[PDB]
Amino acid sequence: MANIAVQRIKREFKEVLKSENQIKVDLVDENFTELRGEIAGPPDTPYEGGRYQLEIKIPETYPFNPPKVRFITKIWHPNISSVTGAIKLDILRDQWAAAMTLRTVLLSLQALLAAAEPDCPQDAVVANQYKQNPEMFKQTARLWAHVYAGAPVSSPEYTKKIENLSAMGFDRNAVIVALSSKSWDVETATELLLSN
Amino acid sequence: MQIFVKTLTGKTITLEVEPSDTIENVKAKIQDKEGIPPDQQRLIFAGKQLEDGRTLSDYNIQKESTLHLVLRLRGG
Amino acid sequence: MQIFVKTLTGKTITLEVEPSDTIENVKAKIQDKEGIPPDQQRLIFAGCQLEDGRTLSDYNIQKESTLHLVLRLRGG
Amino acid sequence: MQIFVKTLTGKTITLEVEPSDTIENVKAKIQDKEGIPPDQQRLIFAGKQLEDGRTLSDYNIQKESTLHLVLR
Amino acid sequence: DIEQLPSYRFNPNNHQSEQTLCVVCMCDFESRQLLRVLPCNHEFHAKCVDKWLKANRTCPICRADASE
Ligand SMILES: *C1=CC(=O)N(CCN2C(=O)C=C(*)C2=O)C1=O
Ligand SMILES: [Zn+2]
Ligand SMILES: [Zn+2]
Repeated sequence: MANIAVQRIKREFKEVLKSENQIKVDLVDENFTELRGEIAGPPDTPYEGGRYQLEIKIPETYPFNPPKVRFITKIWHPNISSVTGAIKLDILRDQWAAAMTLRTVLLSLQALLAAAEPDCPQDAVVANQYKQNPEMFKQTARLWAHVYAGAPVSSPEYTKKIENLSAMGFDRNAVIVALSSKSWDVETATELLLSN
Repeated sequence: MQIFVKTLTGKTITLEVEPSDTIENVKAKIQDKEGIPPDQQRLIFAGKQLEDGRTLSDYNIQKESTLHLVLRLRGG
Repeated sequence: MQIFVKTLTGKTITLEVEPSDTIENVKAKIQDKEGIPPDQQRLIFAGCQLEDGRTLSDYNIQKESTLHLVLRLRGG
Repeated sequence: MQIFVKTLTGKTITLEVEPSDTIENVKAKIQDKEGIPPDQQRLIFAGKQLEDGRTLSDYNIQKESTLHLVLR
Repeated sequence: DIEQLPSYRFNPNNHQSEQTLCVVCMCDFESRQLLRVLPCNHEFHAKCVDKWLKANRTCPICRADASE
């Protein structure tokens, strides 16, 4: 049986033209192998008000094997690498099923943003912070949502720490990474930034 | 009260319920028309996933809204 | 930053890495120092065999940590 | 599951096939994708030349292994 | 991995089956096409769902096992 990946993707696009803005898939170029997804941060989460971009690649065996999906937009979440955007989600691995679609995949991502599993993490540092300091995690995720995903607001006590550290001559993204990973303790963030 | 759920055949089905109905109710009615156990059923509405014990009144599901069905997922 | 990679024989390798480096990037550095195809490398740390797509920071591997390097059937 | 097959040129080629697939399978199955006669074709994995009588399971070519082609 | 699962050629006039679509390829069942019924009662193009079952033991809609 022939690889129906391009046909199956094209069929998914013709289906999504019948509906109602939570999610979207777009072509990146003339190549149906490579798509661009976007989800909205789910309400009542720190991602609320963010728009998260997804790099979607469709293997040629699709839909018999899952699409490869990654966060392009940076995000702070136990099951997504704060560095690469790599997602650990069972429907993108051992638990794919052929009846799934990109639509149901992105909805599933939205669901994951609201249902962290910190005990089996993609990002141990975020997972630890999620368990040890739930308040600090919520603020860190909202700040990442604001800085990187267009979310409305984030906490001024955290962004003041970013400003003082960047004034010393460190790049904001490096400052943000350092403070977030050191639980917003300026002393140890500064040491990480200074280290070579 | 008639609401819609877009199912795992990509299609939308029509459900007769009331706002008084639990999500467990809505999920059970969906296994009627589609063959997916409640266990594997997960209902998302407007980016919010729906927990069994609440009601379409709790979640504020009215008129002809669409819920979205997905297989259960687990971050790992 | 520096991490250390220890083999079962006892030899420790020192690498310069960044927390941002993927495990695959790390295996690549082990090849550049020891000639070992990444195909054949298994890296273990804190009860976990590390996965190529995750980074050192993804595993919370900080400076001066020591990873275990176990090898594979080269013969076949 | 699926496994990779590195050219003589350098292009690394993807194949989804079954462990039951005999080595003779893979010579012609590879030839269909972009290849030339299988009789010329030679396959190496884990240091071993792969005999066209044996099969993928016999050599325990697992999911996401990489095969290398050379020419006789 | 070879299943005696029920298989029947689709007939759009003798359509005693609930499903009209194969969710693996997302094309309708068409006349004279061989369909396959899994133990969970889900139906697909046999060519589709047989491919899925070569590498998976599970129903690609509801995840029910397709062997026991
Ligand atoms: C989900 C949670 C969990 O712990 N595991 C597997 C066990 N495991 C470790 O403890 C470290 C790496 C690893 O895979 C899950 O799948
Ligand atoms: Zn089909
Ligand atoms: Zn089923």
